[PDB]
Amino acid sequence: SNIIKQLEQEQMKQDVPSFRPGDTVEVKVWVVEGSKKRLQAFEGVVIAIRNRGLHSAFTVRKISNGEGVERVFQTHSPVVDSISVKRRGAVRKAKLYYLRERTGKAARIKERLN
Amino acid sequence: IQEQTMLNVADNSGARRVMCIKVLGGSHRRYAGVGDIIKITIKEAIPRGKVKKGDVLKAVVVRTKKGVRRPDGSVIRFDGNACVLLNNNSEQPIGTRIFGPVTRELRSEKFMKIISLAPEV
Amino acid sequence: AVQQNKPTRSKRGMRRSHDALTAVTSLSVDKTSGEKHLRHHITADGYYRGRKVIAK
Amino acid sequence: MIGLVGKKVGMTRIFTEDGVSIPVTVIEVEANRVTQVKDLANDGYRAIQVTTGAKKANRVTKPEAGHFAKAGVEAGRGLWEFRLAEGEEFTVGQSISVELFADVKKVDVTGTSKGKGFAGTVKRWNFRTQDATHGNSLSHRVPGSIGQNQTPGKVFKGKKMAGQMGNERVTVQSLDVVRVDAERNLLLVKGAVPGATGSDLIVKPAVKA
Amino acid sequence: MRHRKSGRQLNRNSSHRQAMFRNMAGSLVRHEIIKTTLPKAKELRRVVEPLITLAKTDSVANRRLAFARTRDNEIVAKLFNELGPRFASRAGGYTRILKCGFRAGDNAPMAYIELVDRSEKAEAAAE
RNA sequence: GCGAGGGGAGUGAAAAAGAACCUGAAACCGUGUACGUACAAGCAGUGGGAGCACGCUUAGGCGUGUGACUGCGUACCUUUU
RNA sequence: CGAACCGACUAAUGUUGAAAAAUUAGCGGAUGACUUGUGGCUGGGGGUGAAAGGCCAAUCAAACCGGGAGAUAGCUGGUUC
RNA sequence: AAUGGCGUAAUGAUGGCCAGGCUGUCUCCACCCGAGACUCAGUGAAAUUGAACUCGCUGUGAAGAUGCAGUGUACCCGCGG
RNA sequence: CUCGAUGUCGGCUCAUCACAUCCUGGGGCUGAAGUAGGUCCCAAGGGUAUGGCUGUUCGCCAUUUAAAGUGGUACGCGAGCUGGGUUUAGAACGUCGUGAGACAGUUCGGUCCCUAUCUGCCGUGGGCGCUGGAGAACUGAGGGGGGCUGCUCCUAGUACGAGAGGACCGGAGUGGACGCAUCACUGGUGUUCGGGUUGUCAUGCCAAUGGCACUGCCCGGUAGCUAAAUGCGGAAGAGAUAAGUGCUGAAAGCAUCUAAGCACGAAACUUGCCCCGAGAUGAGUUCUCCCUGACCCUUUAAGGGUCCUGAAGGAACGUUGAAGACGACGACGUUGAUAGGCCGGGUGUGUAAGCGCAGCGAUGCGUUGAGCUAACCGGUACUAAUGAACCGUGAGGCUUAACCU
Repeated sequence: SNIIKQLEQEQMKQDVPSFRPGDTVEVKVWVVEGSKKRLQAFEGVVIAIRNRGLHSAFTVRKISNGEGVERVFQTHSPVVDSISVKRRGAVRKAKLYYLRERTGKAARIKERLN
Repeated sequence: IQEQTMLNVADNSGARRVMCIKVLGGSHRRYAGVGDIIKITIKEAIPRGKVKKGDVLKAVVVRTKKGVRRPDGSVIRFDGNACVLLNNNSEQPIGTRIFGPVTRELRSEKFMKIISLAPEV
Repeated sequence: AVQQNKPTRSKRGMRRSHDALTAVTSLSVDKTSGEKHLRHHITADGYYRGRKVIAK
Repeated sequence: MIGLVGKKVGMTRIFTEDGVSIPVTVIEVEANRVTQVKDLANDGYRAIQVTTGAKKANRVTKPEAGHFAKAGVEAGRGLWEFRLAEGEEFTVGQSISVELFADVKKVDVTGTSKGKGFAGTVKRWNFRTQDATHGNSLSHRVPGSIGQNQTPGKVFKGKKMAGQMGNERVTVQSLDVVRVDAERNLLLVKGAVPGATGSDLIVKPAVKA
Repeated sequence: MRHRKSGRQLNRNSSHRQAMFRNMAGSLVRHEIIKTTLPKAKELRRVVEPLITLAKTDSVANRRLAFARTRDNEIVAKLFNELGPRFASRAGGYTRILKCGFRAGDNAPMAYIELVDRSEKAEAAAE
């Protein structure tokens, strides 16, 4: 299966993720969502970022929201949320990826790295 | 979510900690997260309110660390443990408003009051 | 874990069945018209064909 | 009445908002019929099947010759079939990875249960309390100590003891199918499927009845 | 065993396996042949050859281990100066094994590993 | 192995008296040979009994060994109703 | 408060042990009715005892050794062609 | 009510109950690192033991049977647990 | 029957049977409208609660559930765990006694041994046998596993009902508990991968590294293994029934389910589904492969024996494995990817080392998302898998039936 089963993993991510996110991107990655009866709608979740660049299904990037109370969406890469497109918080990743320091406060995940 | 287990009120009239003492669904339901009905027990409460302290009632589960996922498989885990008591035998969510976010599965048909409040998800 | 009457004879003489030893069978290899041991070339000099261990 | 083929891993087709597609790639490479019998010295219907790239060069001998009975290309181990009113040695002697069996329906599979080798109570059941730390007396995993005192007993034959493990049949049953690409041999299911790339599987229609 | 591909061990601490295997690894370089069980042997080459590849660099890279894998930089210096450039051709592979077997007292296979000098050439008899 | 141990040769009436040394039994442990023996239940024998290995005889229907198959059929002692 | 030192509250292991009382992790006292080396003094119905019938050489509701002694045994066992 | 009565700060490896923290004690176990367990080479125990050709079931019977009766079943022999 | 020892109650673990059935299944009567019940018959497939108090069994109480069955199994289960109750020695209270002490009272403390020979089991190999020897694919006599059930909607707010309420039959979805498989997802682990950091010894020193201190402490994580994760299964359908229901029908001018004679009828029984399965000695079937050289002595149909041959195949060895305690089982052995190495990629860590510059310096920035990187994926014979040797033969017993020259 040089290029056969490992083949679907490829014939689907042909997308244009972010290719380079340095945390804190508080974007609502418009996520298709759904709602019922009508509405297709599309809304997202403000981010922080820590992922896993893996197994085709780049099922990750626990986006981290503090809206009112507490925590994460492990929003994959594969099709139903109209791209991560927006990266607003530049970078400055502490011990880089896997910056899981769940503790809400004046302890910014200081962004900015230009 | 197994007996014991401290759960917070996400609605009102009987603050803070609330003790889960059972899990319905039948014989041997070990857990129950997402948005199942759960027999609760108030242990703190604000001096006021119309629901005092130590009132064995049942309730729902709004935000639970165990997570909730579906579709794509992505998950929404809320590190908290939401109750939201319901006036017991004439089932219905007792209270006025709900606090914080809620779950999209919580919008389960027969419920509905709770989700038109707590502006979120 | 104690035992009680046990027959030295017959019994045991049966388990011994799965206890007999075994035979090899191997070659001599081109050079050594004998030894070669098992799947080895030869120990005399420890060479399969030349300078291996010690030889000419 | 169907074909068998090596499992070979499994993946999904993570739909946009789903991933429902959770099959398991089961390269369904066609077979080689031509071999069967009826009432003149044998059993019932039956139908031999063989598919793989066995080194016809050197490994298996008698079977290659046994295959000469009007066949083509000897693969691995041959399996049989049954009634269904199929073709025969009277037209070709070469099945395919698709015909009239239908589509979208559910197709059961039977990989080869791995085998964790010897296993115990706790293992072959996943049930037996106790501790470890202040224990060190009955340190959990024990059979948990099972039997009587002074009783007929017979340790009761068949009671779940340690036992071992190892390649074994299975049969999942059900399991719909999301896709298929004939010739290309690419059958998909929906998770499950026993074995782990090192099996064979029979992939039958669905003995649901 | 349990279920699939993992491995590499013999009764010993993996906390200490590094030494019981590194000193021995630095020996092949010091010499050529070393009788030491099919196990230690069949296991030895993964520390010798992988450390052999550090030739092409002959800079900071090769020196990823000098002051550590051996008190003296003897063996390491012997590498990027001799062993490295020796087998420069067919990179893959290197050390071979030749069964000796039977260790006296405790019937354990011996072998001894090697590396070059005895090229697989249809040589004749010399020296 | 300038071992142990042994094999010859010689001492001797004898070493089938070699220092472990007179005679050397029994338990117990082996090698060899004849027969029985891997679909059959139990104090293992006893009664019947074919076959097989040898031995019989100027056949004459036998002796020795072993025993397939088969009727039976729960050791001895003590203490006790 | 806490090492040495002295002691032994808990659990696991050991229980044909490493060990006829210990090992491992904790635990109590630690300038005192403290702790320890050497030598001395109390003798069996006797000693010593912050007292448990505890200790008096792996022995204690009366030490060990030798003797009266073949104590006695209306009991158990065994009893030979 | 000094074979003391009722209190009592302090102290307690002391008995009973509650709480916070804490957690594999538990729901419910998973993985991993080591010492055994397994395999090879060397050395080499133990208690026990009338004799064994040492199956299940129902009944029998000194009253809970591998050994009796009926019957069912079961090729021969190891190794791990 | 046991006193030359058969360990007590309760708990844990793990059970196995009965039926006098708790739930679910099928019926009869009801003072049965419906819904729910009452009772009796049939029925053992499967299922049959977590806690508070107490040593408890039990019980009462809180809250579930379709339901929280009764009982046998040395009041099942200590050469399997526990040691809370209860009989050792310590001490105390009440009470008894002049007292030693005692209690069918209470109270605090108080050593639970055994490496399994036989039967029995769970797994798993070695013989030999199935009549020439092999390699395979089956048949299926038998054997086991599995058999739970909630809620909702439609039917139908209909039948029924004064309303209140609310079905049957049949169907559709989603659950609880249980079972099997499997890591693609979510996660755990991941002392063999990367990083941070405390103390200290060393590699001459700076720098950079390494040993040790639980992997020193710690952050994260590949593969694999995994549950809390994911996917599927307890079904329909048949046969013959249980109770029950009946038809037609006399004995017994009617009647009658029965005596002749037909028909229904349950999670029980046979089967259907999954696994094992020809040692099924009653050793079955089918397909394919291999062996067609000479003599001798007997007590001659029984053979015994020598030389020449040795195939198909098996095994042995080696490289190994998602296979495994060892055996077994699978892959590969130069006609080669079977291991290891090597190339590339993935991944995980998180921007190395060195050099340059800024800053007194700690330190920072650039080189640079670098450096390193495993069990992984794609590929590559570099190393090791050597040519032979070993076992297994040489055309297959008699009798009869059918085919024949």
